[PDB]
Amino acid sequence: IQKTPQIQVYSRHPPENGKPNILNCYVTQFHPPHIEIQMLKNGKKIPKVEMSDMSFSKDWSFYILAHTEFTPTETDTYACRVKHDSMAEPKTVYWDRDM
Amino acid sequence: RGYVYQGL
Amino acid sequence: GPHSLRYFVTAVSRPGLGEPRFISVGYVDNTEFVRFDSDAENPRYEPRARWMEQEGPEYWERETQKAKGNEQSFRVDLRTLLGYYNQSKGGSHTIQVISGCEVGSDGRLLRGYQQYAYDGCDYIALNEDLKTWTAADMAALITKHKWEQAGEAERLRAYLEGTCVEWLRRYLKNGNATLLRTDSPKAHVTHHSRPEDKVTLRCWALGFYPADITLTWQLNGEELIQDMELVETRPAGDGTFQKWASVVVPLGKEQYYTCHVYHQGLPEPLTLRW
Ligand SMILES: *[C@@H]1O[C@H](CO[C@H]2O[C@@H](C)[C@@H](O)[C@@H](O)[C@@H]2O)[C@@H](O[C@@H]2O[C@H](CO)[C@@H](O)[C@H](O)[C@H]2NC(C)=O)[C@H](O)[C@H]1NC(C)=O
Ligand SMILES: *[C@@H]1O[C@H](CO)[C@@H](O)[C@H](O)[C@H]1NC(C)=O
Repeated sequence: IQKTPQIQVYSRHPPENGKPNILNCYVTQFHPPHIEIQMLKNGKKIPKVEMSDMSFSKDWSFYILAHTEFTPTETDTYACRVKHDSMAEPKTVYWDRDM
Repeated sequence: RGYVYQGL
Repeated sequence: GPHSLRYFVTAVSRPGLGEPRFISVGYVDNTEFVRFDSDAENPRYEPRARWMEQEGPEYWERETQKAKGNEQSFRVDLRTLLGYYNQSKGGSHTIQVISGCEVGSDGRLLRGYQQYAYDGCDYIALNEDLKTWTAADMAALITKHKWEQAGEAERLRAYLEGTCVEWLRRYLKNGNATLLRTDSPKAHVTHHSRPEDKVTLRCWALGFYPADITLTWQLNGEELIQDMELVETRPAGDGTFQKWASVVVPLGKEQYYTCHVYHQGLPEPLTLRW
C-alpha cells in the first residue's frame, strides 16, 4: 500500500523571541517506510536534529518525530522538507508561529 | 524486555 | 490507571543497497524508553529514557544479543515471503510487528497481543485467548501451521503473561517520577479571518502528560464534534504532548462558542472563549 505523509511543524512553547524552545516536525500516516526528513533554518539544513518516537497505527502507517532545540528571533524562519515515494516532488512545510 | 521472534 | 509495554519492530529490504534495515523501539505507555537501529555505526540496544540508567551492563548486553538475533531472523523472513508470494528479489518489502501487554492499576494483566503485517497489510496475529492464531491469507496460513507444530503460542503466552508483565512493573517502579506524573495542559485560543465573513477559532492544549486528552467545541451547550477539525495528539520533544481543535464560525458571534479541555491533570475541565 502507499500513503502520503501528513507533515506537522510546531514548537513546544508559544514562541517568544530570546527564550529557549523546541521545534518539532511530526511526519505521520505514511507507507512505505523509506523517507527523508530535514529541518531547515533560513533555508539551511540544521545539524544534529534528533529523530525519535517511531511507531505505527492500527492500519500500519508510520509515524516519526524530528526535533531540535532553538531560540526564536524576529528574523529567523524555519521549515521541514520531506521526500517520499508517494510524492513526485519533495514537500516543504513552514513553521507558522501565529497558528 | 524484548522477545525473541519465531521465523515465518 | 492502566499501563502498557509495547515493542514496534520493522524490517525493510533494500535490493542493491545491502542488508535490510531493522529497527526495534520499545515504549512504556506513550513514551520511548529503548531502541535498536541496525544502521548505527555499532548497533546496540540503547536507553531512550533517563530512568533506564538504573539497569546494569548485563541488561544492555542481553537485549543487544537478542536484537541482533532478531535482525538475522527477519532478514531470512523477508526471503521466505518472496517465496510465499512469488515476488522478485528486485523490489523493497516491509515486515511490521507490534507486541505488548497491558496491566491494570494493580499490576495484573489485562490483555496481551502480537500482530504482524507484510507490506502494510494484516498477515498473522495471536487471538485474544492467547492460544490460537488468525491468518489473513494463504501465505500466513503456512506460517500458522509452522507455529502450531513448533508450540509457538505456548512460548509467546509465557512471555506475555510472565516476562512482559514483570518487567513492565519494574519499569513503572524505577521510572515512577517520570511515568506516574501528571502535567496539566495549558490552553489558549487563536483567531483567524476567512472569506465570506467567517472566522476560524483554534483551541490549543500544551505541555500535558499523560497523552490521553479530549478537546471539544460547544455552542448552546451542544457538542460540535461533527464540524470540528483537529490533529492526532502529538509528542512535543520533551516528554510532553500537544493537540489542537478548530471550528469555523460566522464573524460576529465568536463569544457564543467555547472550548472545553478534559485531562486527568484538570480537576475541573477548562472552558475557554476568544
Ligand atoms: C518514586 O519512588 C521512590 C521510591 O523508590 C525508590 O527506591 C526504589 C524503589 C528504586 O525504584 C529507586 O529508583 C527509587 O528512587 C520515592 O522515594 C522515596 O520516597 C519516600 C517517601 O515516603 C522516602 O521515604 C524514601 O526515602 C524515598 N526513596 C529514596 C529515593 O531514597 C519517590 O518519592 C517517588 N517519586 C514520586 C514523587 O512519585
Ligand atoms: C510466479 O510469477 C511468474 C511471473 O513472475 C509466473 O510466470 C508464475 O506462473 C508464478 N507462479 C505461481 C506461484 O503461480
